[PDB]
Amino acid sequence: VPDYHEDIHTYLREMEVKCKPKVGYMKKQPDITNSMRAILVDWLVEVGEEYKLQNETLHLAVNYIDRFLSSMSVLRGKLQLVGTAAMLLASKFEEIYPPEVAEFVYITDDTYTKKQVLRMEHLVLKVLTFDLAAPTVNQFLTQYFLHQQPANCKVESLAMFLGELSLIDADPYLKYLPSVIAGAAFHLALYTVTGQSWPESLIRKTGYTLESLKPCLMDLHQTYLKAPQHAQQSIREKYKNSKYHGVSLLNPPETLNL
Amino acid sequence: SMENFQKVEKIGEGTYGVVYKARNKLTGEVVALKKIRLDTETEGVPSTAIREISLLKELNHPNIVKLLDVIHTENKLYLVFEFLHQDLKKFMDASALTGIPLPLIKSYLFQLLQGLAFCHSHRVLHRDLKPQNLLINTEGAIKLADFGLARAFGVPVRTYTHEVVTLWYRAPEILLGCKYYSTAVDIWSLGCIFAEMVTRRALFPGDSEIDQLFRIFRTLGTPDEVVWPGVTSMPDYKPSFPKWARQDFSKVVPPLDEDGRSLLSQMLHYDPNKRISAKAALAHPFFQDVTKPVPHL
Ligand SMILES: Cc1ccccc1-c1nc2c(OCC3CCCCC3)nc(N)nc2[nH]1
Repeated sequence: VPDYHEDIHTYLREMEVKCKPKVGYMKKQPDITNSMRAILVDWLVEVGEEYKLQNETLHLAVNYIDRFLSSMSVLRGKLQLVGTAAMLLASKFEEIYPPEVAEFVYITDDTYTKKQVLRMEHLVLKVLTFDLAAPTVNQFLTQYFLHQQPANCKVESLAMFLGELSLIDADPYLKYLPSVIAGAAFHLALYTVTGQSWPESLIRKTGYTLESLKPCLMDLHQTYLKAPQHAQQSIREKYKNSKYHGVSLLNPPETLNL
Repeated sequence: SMENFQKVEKIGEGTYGVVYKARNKLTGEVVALKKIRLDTETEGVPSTAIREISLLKELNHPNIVKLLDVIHTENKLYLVFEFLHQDLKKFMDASALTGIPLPLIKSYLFQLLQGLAFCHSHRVLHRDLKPQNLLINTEGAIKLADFGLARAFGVPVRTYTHEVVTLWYRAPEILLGCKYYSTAVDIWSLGCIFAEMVTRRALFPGDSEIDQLFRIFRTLGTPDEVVWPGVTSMPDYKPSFPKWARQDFSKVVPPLDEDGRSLLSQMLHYDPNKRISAKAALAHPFFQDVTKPVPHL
């Protein structure tokens, strides 16, 4: 209901910058790497499926983890523990029926105890100072989707996939804000399915132009093309389900001609 | 951590926790403390507290209760709020013999709509507006409180929890099982509360979901496809619903002047899409002369 669409868009645009993880954080992590993070995040995608969790939940969890790691140095043996707690918190915040803590202790093949997961939860809350209501690519996509004319849910499902793919590779996507990745995602989806471009209406709304999206778009397009060969594959599997009109089964465009 | 706070008395009980009045021994400030027990062994920090805190920190506005601090322990979690002196419900009951003066009704409704627009403009639903959760101070302020059921929403919304809003103040799109609901559900709550300030009794005191619908219908008319495109499709719509004629609004809340009736009528429009937004409400001619009287506690 548009009476608040602009006010909210404005707000998320302010807040995304306040809730943004610190871009070079992995360099300062002495024992973990981009590649460990990919693994963890990819696992999270898996957990999301098992428990039929919302995509929003995935995206918040990722946000939490990246923020947590921007100030808390963590050993690889404990990365999953952070992951688990983020996901739990994300579920609590976003889900109608979050899975119970016992279920979270389950999916970590008994690596951690309930008491640990609960303690870690408390520490993530303390570190993120309870600021959990963070803007996500999803929230941006969803608004952009109001500008398709007409809706094509092949496009919508395709954008969600691309968006989601970006969670996995902190290099390079950690340096782009959600609103911008949403931008690229939507444009790339739109182009692939229908051959149209980032609408003029979205220029007016977002201030972003094809020009301003180019950097991120290049990164994304490449990620799309190399998706079949990526080390992590949970998202591709997920996005074959009829639920998302098997969009992962679509061929990425060879060129963008920007 | 609480070394500095001095308990004065219990005030009551939340969507959880116990609430106390306390003073800060060093600054003299009077606060309300919401105390939540946690454990380990169980389910960790309750999602109500997670939401209430996270949302309440973003919502900083003069007609929204101020969350001042959050105190952690292993086992205990304390939410420190600004103290406010009573709630609307307590107030209305005290105003038994005299009624609440119209300039004060107007002030209170203006401020609630201010605070509610602020929530809505930051993608928050209150989902539990009622006199018990509207707090008033000794200087004319009234403030939204108890964000226990509040939630952050997206544009467009998706399906959120159904078991939502206290019965008497529940919007009909919820009672009818509609898969989406939004901001409009909070405005309906204000609508009801606005009528309740005037008449001092509750507008629709139903004791079940069916009784509650029937009360709405007998006042506003049974909605059909003309008043509300789509109703005859909704999950809990029944074609056997009695069809009641809409009652003339002057009869609904007799003491209201023409402007008041207009406002109230739009706040209770059945079709959520056409129902009024808090934002739009603040420009309504009802408020042309609004001031800010102090009440009498
Ligand atoms: C509600 C009330 C009645 C009489 C005296 C004081 C209060 C009161 N409750 C407060 C409160 O908590 C009220 C909240 C507690 C859970 C039920 C919904 C309202 N917070 C703050 N900051 N001030 C309050 N004052």
